[PDB]
Amino acid sequence: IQKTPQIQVYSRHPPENGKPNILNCYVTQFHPPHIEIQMLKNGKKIPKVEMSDMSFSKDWSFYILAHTEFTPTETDTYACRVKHDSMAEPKTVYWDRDM
Amino acid sequence: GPHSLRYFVTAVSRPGLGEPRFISVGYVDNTEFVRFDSDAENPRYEPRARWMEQEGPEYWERETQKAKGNEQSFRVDLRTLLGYYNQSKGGSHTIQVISGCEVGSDGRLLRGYQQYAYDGCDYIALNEDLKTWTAADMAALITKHKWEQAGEAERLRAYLEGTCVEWLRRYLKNGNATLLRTDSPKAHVTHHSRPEDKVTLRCWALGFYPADITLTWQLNGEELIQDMELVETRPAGDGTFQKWASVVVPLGKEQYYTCHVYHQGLPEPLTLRWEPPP
Amino acid sequence: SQYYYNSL
Repeated sequence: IQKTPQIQVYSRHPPENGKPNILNCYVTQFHPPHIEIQMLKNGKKIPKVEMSDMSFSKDWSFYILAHTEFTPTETDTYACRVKHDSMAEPKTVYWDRDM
Repeated sequence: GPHSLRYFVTAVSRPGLGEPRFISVGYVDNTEFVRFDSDAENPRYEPRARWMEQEGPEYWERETQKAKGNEQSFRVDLRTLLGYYNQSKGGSHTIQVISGCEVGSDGRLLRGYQQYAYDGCDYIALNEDLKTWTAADMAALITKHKWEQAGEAERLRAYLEGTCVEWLRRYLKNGNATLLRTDSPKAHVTHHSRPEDKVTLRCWALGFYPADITLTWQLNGEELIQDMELVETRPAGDGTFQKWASVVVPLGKEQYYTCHVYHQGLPEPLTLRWEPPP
Repeated sequence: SQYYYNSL
């Protein structure tokens, strides 16, 4: 029996167009621990994405923080795509500036 | 107040991808302070807080020898469980353990625990009495019988009541001044359109430490404990946390609502409302 | 200080 990852995509600081920032992809509530996480800009894989070490919570499920440096603009689209055995296809979650 | 020392341990088999991965992470008052990972070129416990840098080489050696020893013993355990559950050698499986002590302000043990999981489900646990075991399934009954015969609960209890408590005292001495830090949340309200004559007010709490926080919206002095959306509290990535709670309100009535932010770092809860730009 | 774990 497997647990499906919950995902949040969000900036470290309130985003201001033109100002360097960090985009986070926080992935939780998954088991088994093997997982594949990509961050995407305008549909294309972002090359330098850093990954926290993986940890787990008292319910046994794993969690990890992926992050990358970015400078937001009015029109650039960002997403986090997650591949896990609990899901039949990879899940893509889009960054919403307001969330 | 209360303190704790816990180790979270993971062993994951990887048939056809090499030896099982073994990770052990220690926490003081829920903060990571040591880590061992078998996938490093030279596996060793490493400090994960600056105040651990004080411990001399004999400490790191002793700790690392326990980790390497259990890495190998957990490798065997994974094979042992394949037999208990009649599973094939081709799949990946996980053993997880949470161990440790919570101590009160008086230095007495409040709770000692030793909880195992196999493939993310409860396997075996030490009872609150620190003397008996709870086996979650048939397989865990085999381990239980091995342990009751070995007098394992007594060895473990000694660790939980003695070793663990004493080392927690030592770590806190070195770490208290760092561990004590709390960052109170900074809050602001944002305004977003909804269809028709409604708007979303979103109350943000940023920059806070201990993750624990409560956000509420009120109309008058009554809490809107329904129709309010929120997110799970999340790391900013710099050691601080974020959360928000939103409500849908009538256009023109934004000033009738107030957000309440409750945190341990706040002497009194924050009160705020939507304010249009200066 | 890590506990030295028993076997399953």
